Amino acid sequence: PLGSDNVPAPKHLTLERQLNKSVLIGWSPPEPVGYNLIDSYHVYVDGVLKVTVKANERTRALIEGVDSTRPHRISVRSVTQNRQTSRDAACTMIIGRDTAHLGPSAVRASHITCSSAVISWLPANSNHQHVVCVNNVEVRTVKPGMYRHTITGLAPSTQYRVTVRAKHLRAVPGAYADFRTLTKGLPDPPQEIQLEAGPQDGTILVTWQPVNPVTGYAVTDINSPTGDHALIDIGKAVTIRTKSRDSQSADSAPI
Repeated sequence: PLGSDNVPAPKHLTLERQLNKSVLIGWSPPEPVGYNLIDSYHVYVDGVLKVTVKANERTRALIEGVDSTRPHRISVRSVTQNRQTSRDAACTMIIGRDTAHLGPSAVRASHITCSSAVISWLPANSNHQHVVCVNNVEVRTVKPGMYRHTITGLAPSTQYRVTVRAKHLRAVPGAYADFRTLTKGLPDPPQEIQLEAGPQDGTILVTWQPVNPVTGYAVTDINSPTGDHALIDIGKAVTIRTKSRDSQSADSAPI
């Protein structure tokens, strides 16, 4: 879609000159990995494709229509013959204003288990090393071009705040994410609980994200594992519980 982890990505993205409404950039080819070998490059500015450089050209580009007064994110993607690409976060940099001190953004936790999580981010400049911190503990320093890292050593059903920061580049600030680990022996409560008034007066519609040996849910009881809502008539700020084969999860976050 907008990139794949398999495809090796360009390195050493460089702003070589800045003009009033144009910029000249350079980069280096990706390391070969044996598969998904690179066929052409795609240059993006704030997500819009601007120039295509073929494999046997020089790895430089002059990008027109780039205003000097505004900040910008420039990124380069490797394109294979099957048209698979690398992700922007592997070869990206921000220019403009006084952006040299901006750090990573869009820090996200995914593939969460009871003891681990995959941490992703968008660097401000992918030539920098990045440091992953869990609850203010440095757990890993990650090489340039890397925008994902699995953290381990976590305890189940526990809250974690992870931050990512760029260590300064030697010539040749950061965001955070909150998440909770899964529960070891018992089901997990649903997330993304919301509530609103139903169609008719005196009814409310509570919704939640299905868990994805889950039986169903309880708020009055829903006995399908895929159910994502309940509508009750009050006449005839609460939590939901995931029910499973012999037990019910702890309660979710109230709304």
